[PDB]
Amino acid sequence: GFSLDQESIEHDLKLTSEEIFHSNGKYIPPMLNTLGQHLSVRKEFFQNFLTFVAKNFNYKISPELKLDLIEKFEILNCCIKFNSIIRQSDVLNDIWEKTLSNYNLTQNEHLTTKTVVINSPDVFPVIFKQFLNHVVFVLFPSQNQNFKLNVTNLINLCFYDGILEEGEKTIPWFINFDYLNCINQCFFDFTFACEEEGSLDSYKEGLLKIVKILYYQFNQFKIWINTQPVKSVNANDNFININNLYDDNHLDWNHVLCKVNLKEQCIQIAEFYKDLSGLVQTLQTLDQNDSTTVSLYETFFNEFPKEFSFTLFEYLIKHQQHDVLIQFFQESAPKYGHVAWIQQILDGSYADAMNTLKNITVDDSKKGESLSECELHLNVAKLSSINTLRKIQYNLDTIDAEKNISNKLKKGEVQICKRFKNGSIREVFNILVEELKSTTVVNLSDLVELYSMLDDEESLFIPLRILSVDGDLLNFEVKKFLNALVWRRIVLLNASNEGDKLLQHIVKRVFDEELPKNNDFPLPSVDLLCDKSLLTPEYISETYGRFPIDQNAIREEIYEEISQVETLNSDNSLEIKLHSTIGSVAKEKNYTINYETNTVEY
Amino acid sequence: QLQLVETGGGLVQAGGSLRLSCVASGWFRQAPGKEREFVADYADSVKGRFTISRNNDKNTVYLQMNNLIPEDTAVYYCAAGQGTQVTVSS
Amino acid sequence: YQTERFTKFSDTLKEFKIEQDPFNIIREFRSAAGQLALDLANSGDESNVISSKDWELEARFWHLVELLLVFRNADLDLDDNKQLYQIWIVMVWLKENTYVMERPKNVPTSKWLNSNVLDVKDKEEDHIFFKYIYELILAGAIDEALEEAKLSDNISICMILCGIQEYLNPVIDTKHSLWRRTVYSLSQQAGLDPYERAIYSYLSGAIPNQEVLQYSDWESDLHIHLNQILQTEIENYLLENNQVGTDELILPLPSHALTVQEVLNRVASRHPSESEHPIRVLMASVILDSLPSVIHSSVEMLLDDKPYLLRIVTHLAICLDIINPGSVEEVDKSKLITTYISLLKLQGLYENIPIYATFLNESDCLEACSFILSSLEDPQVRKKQIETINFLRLPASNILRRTTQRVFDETEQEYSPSNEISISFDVNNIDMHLIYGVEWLIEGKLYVDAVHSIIALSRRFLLNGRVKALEQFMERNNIGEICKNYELEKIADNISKDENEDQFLEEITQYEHLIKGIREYEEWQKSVSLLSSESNIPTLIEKLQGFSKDTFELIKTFLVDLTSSNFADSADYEILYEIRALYTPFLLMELHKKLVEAAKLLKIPKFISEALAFTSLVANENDKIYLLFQSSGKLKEYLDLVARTATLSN
Repeated sequence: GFSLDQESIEHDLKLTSEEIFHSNGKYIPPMLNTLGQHLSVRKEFFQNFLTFVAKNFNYKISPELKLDLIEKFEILNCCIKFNSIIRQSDVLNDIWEKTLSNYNLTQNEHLTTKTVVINSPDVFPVIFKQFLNHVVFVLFPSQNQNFKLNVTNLINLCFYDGILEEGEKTIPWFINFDYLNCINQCFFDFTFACEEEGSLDSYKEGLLKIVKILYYQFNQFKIWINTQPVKSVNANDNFININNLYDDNHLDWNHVLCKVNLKEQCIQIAEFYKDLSGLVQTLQTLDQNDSTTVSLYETFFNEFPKEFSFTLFEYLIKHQQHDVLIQFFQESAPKYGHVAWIQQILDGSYADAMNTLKNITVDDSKKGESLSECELHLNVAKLSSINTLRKIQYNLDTIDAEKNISNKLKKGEVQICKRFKNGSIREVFNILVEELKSTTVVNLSDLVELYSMLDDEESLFIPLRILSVDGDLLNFEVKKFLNALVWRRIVLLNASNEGDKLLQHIVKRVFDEELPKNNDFPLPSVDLLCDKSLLTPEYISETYGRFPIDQNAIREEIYEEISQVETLNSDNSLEIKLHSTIGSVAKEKNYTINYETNTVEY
Repeated sequence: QLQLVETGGGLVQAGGSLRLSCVASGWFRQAPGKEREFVADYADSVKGRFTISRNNDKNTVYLQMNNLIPEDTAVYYCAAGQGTQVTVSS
Repeated sequence: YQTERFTKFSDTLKEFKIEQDPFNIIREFRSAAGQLALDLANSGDESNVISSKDWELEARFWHLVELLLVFRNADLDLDDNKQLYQIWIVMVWLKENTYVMERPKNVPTSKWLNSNVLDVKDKEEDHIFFKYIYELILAGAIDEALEEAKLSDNISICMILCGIQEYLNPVIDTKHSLWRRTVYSLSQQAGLDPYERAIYSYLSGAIPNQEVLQYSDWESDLHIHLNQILQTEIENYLLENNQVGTDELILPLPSHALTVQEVLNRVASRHPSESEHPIRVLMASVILDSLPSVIHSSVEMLLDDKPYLLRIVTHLAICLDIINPGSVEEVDKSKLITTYISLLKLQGLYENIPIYATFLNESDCLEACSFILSSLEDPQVRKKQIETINFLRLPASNILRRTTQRVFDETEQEYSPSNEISISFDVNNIDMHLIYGVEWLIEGKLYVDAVHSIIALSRRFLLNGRVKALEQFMERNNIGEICKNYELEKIADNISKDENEDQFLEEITQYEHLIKGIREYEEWQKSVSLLSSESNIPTLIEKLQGFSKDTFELIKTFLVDLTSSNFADSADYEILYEIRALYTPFLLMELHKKLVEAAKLLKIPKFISEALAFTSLVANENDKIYLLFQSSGKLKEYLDLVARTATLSN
């Protein structure tokens, strides 16, 4: 009760102090000019009294609320001094004041701008933000020295409100909102001075940048601590919404700009700022990741100093093998990706074995540069000596296929698949040329799709070999659809090349290499090739998900490719045309037809 | 000190003659390279052409070499000598 | 010449071999020891007689031995007692080669110039001429004594010269039985000089006074028993014949002649300090034929030696085995063939042929033919001199085989450190001599037994420095013989010709491939910082270094694997699996060696990385590069050498 009555007397004094900080009755206003300086010095002297008298006198959050109310009037007083300097600039200030004028008249009427600073002139930050937003077309429009010579004064004016926080012995939502909306425009400052850089002249503006970097550092490293305090205190994330949108987007964008500013800095200034402001550990480290040198003098001392840097451990994931084992890969980190071949760590390492298994299973999704994993899948197989047979098959098939495919492709030995013409439904030709040109066949994920492209019969022949060797991966439906598309291409070429001479080499190559004994290769048939039961939108979206073309076009292309044969097979001639052939080839050879399940025996 | 003074050797032609006198101051032969063989008893290679000079009591009985050939070119030593050269040119 | 006494002896032996008339092996022994004692007395210092006295006595013994070997052998079937003839052989060397004082100087004109009327110095001048005549007669100087007796008015000594000349006419016949008993009684009469008193007893066969023998030397001392046996054996046979009659006899004579050993028991007892010298006691062993009984008896008292004795006893056996086949003891023969070749160390360079004349069994068997494999090192003079002496075929196949198999047991300690380093300087300094015996045996037919000696030393290399690479350079010093072994191999018949010609041809390809990789790896390491700033020549040379290596690896992998898999001779496959497994990792680091020196030019980074990264990737289709890691242990080494490319290529 007594503290509330004293707080009421102080609030009445604060209102009279706000009027006294902007205008005072005792002094003669007419005498001289706007005594903003004296109006401020009065409240400044009174602040020492308020502090000495309210020694301790803290109750709940009343002392913190009073300390926060102090900054509502102490900070504004330092603006008119800039006005004085701006009154030395005059033409800029008058154009500014007048602009501010229109602002108020459009924003809150009240006879445009009158420099009475009624109600503590809170709209001063809004006018500042509007002017900063208009400087991107007015001054960006004006030279770096001009805008460069201009922004320095605003920097020095803003940089005078932190020396009072260390003088009040600083240990609510209003405290979080006292200086937060200005972050919506502060980021428009550094760039405006840094984009000009040395105004395209370094040998003379190195000093001009060294004398100004202080303001940028003091703004960033101090304004940054308010966010996490406000966020932990307010817990707005829940509502989140426009406050969080502004806040979080500004935070990411400021992390990007504070790191480049940290890079473009004088020696150890960022290093001191990294130690002084415990924030942006990543940007600090980016400046600190041996940007200057690899000298064991300063670096070991800075390095050792991190101490509690769990965050630094995430530093090693930038681009080695130091830090006294560093608890292996930062306790083996999480998902290694490529760092997994590095996680060999001079050991057999079961993870390193799963790591190349993880390299194939990570070729599954959005992979690149397989030649590492390709040589490293072979290398991990060597390191090792169920999953072993699968890995050996994957290695052999994928490697030989990617090699032969890139060779024949870049080689262009087989000129073209003749039938396709002017069809959007298949840009796989260009996709595959791009793949073959770089990145170890761009990791070569769509090994399935590759074989589909057929330009010479010799290049097309191999597919069923991989299908009967390592086809333990896809579903039976996928494997059968592949084989059916292959047989359909064969039929479309063999009806045209008079005699159907394409099958007469493949029926022999499949039996002279002994593929049926080590591979239960399913026998193709008229029903097996004209089998549309494996045509579903889910399988379509899974197989052809890379190309962002409408699935209807691919469905129409596939239906045409199936119906051409479904119509050409009059009286089902193809049936005989295969049965007689395969059975005449596999006659003297240890092979018999297994009409129970359409397979080959011995 | 059997000062065996030998003299009379020399160089003759094929078919000439020589007279080797040996005075014992108090006959074997050695060719260039071979071993010392006995000449004078008479060697089979000089029987009928040479006459030895060995005498009973105090009798030198000095005698010569008639019909000399190139197979008799050697150094002759005395025994009961320093050597005396007897060469025969072909 | 003079210094090389052994060499002179060898030359005489060589001449005899060429001729192969047999009595010329010992006659040459008289020309060696003579010129030696003459080279120290014709001109030079006088103190050399301390060594010339040894040569002045070794030459008279070879003269006495030449008459004993020709009498008991050369018995020609020309137109009785065979043991009495030895006394004549002893008198020839005891009379011709004896010491004789020259004629006395300042002989007086008239007689008794100083004149019981003669002074004390007159009987001395009479005894001086008495000793000068008493010595010449003992040496067979009749021709000289007959003139000497007439010259000095010394007619008192001429009465016996014809009595000897009458005794010489009776010896050539082979009465006077009473004349032998008068001089012996004249030796018991008083009034005679000491030199004349010994002359009367020496001609008959009696013993004079001991005061005249004190002066007599222990060497000469032997004529006392020689003349007594002659005076008794003729009186015995003379007595047997009795060609004088009993009346003609006066006094009994000791007609009991003793043997040689009873006489030698007294000559070495009167003057033993010189009568038992090592160069004069050899004449009794020629009558006994015991060769190794005088030299093998000086090898037991080692607590307390003469080179002239070993050269004569050994040279005797080569003649003793020849004079009578097997006359020298078979044990003594091989003991003389072994003691000669061992003692002939300072002179073993020229006598590498004289030891073959008495081959016997030490040469037909691997006994005296294995010592030449211990000196034949670098000089090419001794290797060509052994090509004579009519020795080849199996002996050449037994000296070359004993040269490579005798050093294989010494390298047994070179196969123990299978996981550590060792001292290989001796192997890098003694095996170099282990390849000159086969390189000198230029025989296209004896090439299979030596072509495998280098491949038998690939496992002694082990880790660190290899000895086969240095051995590959020894074969390059004598190549071309491969053309001589491939043409001569089609001369002799062979059954297993499908596997013996394939192993020699494959070993030459792998070795030449190995010698090429060693020289390719020596030129890139010696590059270091070559060409200086003008790396344009290096930009093409390093490009050639990186191509010649990426090709050499794929080629060396196909040569070792060309041995197929299953073969009967799998012993040759288990030995070459390690050498193939040891030439793998050294190649990937050389491309990485362009990231320490050629790293100043960011050009070997993107090249040498992928070039070595896929070197293990394609090493997984040819049976996972076999398992060169299973035969050497180098698995994680490949895992780290390539893993380092993740902090440099990005």
